[PDB]
Amino acid sequence: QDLKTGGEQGYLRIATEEAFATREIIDVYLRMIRDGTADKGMVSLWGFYAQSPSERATQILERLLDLGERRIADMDATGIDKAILALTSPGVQPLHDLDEARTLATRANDTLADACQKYPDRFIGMGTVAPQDPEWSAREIHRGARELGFKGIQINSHTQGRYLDEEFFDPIFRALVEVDQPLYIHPATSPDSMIDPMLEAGLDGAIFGFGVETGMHLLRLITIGIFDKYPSLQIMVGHMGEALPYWLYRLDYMHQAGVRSQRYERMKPLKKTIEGYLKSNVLVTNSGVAWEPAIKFCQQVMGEDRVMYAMNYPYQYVADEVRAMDAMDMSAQTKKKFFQTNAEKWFKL
Amino acid sequence: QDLKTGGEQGYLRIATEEAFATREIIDVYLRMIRDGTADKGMVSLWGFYAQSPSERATQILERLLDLGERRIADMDATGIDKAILALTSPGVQPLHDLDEARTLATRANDTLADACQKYPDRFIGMGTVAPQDPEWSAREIHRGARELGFKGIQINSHTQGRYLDEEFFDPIFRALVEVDQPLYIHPATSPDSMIDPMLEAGLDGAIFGFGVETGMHLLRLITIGIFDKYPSLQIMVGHMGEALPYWLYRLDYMHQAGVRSQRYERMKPLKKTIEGYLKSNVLVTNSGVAWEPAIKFCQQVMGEDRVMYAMNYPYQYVADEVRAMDAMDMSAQTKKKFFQTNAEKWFKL
Ligand SMILES: COc1cc(C(=O)O)cc([N+](=O)[O-])c1O
Ligand SMILES: COc1cc(C(=O)O)cc([N+](=O)[O-])c1O
Ligand SMILES: [Cl-]
Ligand SMILES: [Cl-]
Ligand SMILES: [Mn+2]
Ligand SMILES: [Mn+2]
Repeated sequence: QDLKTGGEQGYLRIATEEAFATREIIDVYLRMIRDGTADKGMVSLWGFYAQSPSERATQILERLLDLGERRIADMDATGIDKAILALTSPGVQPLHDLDEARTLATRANDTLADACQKYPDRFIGMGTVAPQDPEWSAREIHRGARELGFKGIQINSHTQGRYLDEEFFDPIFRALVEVDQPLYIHPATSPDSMIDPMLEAGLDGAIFGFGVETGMHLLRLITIGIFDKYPSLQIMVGHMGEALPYWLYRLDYMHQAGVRSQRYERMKPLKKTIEGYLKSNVLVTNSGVAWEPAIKFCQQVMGEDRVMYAMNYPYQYVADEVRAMDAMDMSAQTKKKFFQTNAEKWFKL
Repeated sequence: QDLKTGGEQGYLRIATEEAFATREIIDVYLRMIRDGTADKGMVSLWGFYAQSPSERATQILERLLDLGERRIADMDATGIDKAILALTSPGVQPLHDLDEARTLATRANDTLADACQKYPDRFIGMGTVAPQDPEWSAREIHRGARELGFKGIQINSHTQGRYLDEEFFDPIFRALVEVDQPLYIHPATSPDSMIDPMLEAGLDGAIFGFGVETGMHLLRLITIGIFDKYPSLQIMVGHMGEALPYWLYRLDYMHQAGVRSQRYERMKPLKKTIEGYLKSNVLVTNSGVAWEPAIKFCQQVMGEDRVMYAMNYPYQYVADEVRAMDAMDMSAQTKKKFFQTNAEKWFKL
């Protein structure tokens, strides 16, 4: 009742990492699980959400699938004015049939664009792609920006164990720069090449493995020099920067030693320090981290203009979290950046 | 201006994560690399330090091997009063011949004890074990405490792809509580089950993979309920807690979710929150992170009684890091805890 839409408290609440699904894609996951082509991450994650009779899981599924009045109602009840929506991890990235991946990504994008068109003041879209086909992905990036009204794309970290620093994926970056839109690297379960010890302990998901997977992915992109190749490119990550801001001193110290060593072909001198890239090319949301000390730490390290509010609905739908964020010991100006104007700037809303 | 031993600035400087090597053990690593029994981590780490003609590597190795005049002079030049010493990672943990591992650990421990006897006001020992044989390792824990004057043990994370949460390793914990000593879990390269994507990018070492490996290891001990079984047990980690203090909100939220969902046999209800265990059973050093923002964050999160200074000599021997730590914006009282009195309490000096 005290969480209201309309911005009377001094800012709109724009939630920047909100998830949806389509039934057909989840049915592909089920099919892959049943036929033994699903990787261990898919079995762990979607084997649970798509099959568990638990209320928590079935409510998550229903909320993911809705792009209408239920979602709006859930937003209204937590004072969320606008939601930036993307197809839930891992999207079509694990699909081995490329016609099927492109087809289902196309349709998910059309489905999302339709919903944003119906609720243009509430729903904002990020496109989904199929990095198995970087050239098609580039066309979908352009199509999203030009025809669909999307504000960027979300990539669900690795694609079948392959990372975006590979030259093979270059067309994707080229297109984002052409349309001048950000890439949100959202987590996925680790590939089978890494997941085993986390899986055994129940640590492969959002508790830990998500952060490992996504942190590595962003770090690999930084150290390969993606922001020297593409100085205008902005990469967004959630979960308070997957710990990279906390690791920053160690990252710069060890990166400098690594470059000087000249051991690694893929670790050569960069034009900025890692800290520099965090301040100029990387952007962070607090998805999953409704925790003031970590938010302030990141605002201090990266700059208050570069840290944004996200709810991570429907996985983490908690009124008391929005309340804790509303009540942060932060100036009105800083708080308005965090909830509203940073997102409006960086996503060009 | 000089860095001086003696504590005239108001505290002694006690460095709590300092490494040494023995020639024979480095020689085993090389034999292992030559004959193809070394895992990819050992090839990456020691294949480099033990063979590279580069300055950083040659000096690291010379410094590791010295337990006398050079080490004392390096300490004196940086105003380090005492160093807590442990055999450098991975110690004898990778060795497949159990006789050889027990022999080399024994000899490493005796060598260390001899050095500590020779410089009793400068060197303090932590014992090395062979978790391949937990029952022997329990005996060696008792021996180090009873005969060698050691203050605890260092384990270099996994032992051949296995983690300490497995029931098999229980005698090690039983022994630590019997002698009432802390376990320092120091990093190692990830096992072959996890290392590939980090290895490709040059991120398997201290820049990132060390943090992934060690953070995962401590997290899996927390979630198996090691501190409910052994509530007196203290585990120390370096590198500002391997990001776990930064991740604390996410860990508690997602841990609660995992427990409630029953998805994981090895994630069952615990008596405290993860925050509770950080405040009562986990201890942190700033090894490799001479960076005031991270240090202060950690002090806030865990309590300033639970955060200690470490240099990580000789891997990170930097006079300006010591000066930066001396100059941090903290009360004199906090700074004395950080540099001296926390270590005195937790290692029982
Ligand atoms: C499948 O997508 C997600 C799943 C979960 C989870 O299972 O806890 C978390 C988030 N998240 O961003 O933390 C996700 O978006
Ligand atoms: C083999 O021992 C270590 C190696 C490195 C390194 O390669 O820089 C760093 C640390 N450390 O704990 O940060 C070590 O102790
Ligand atoms: Cl509307
Ligand atoms: Cl002495
Ligand atoms: Mn999410
Ligand atoms: Mn170390």
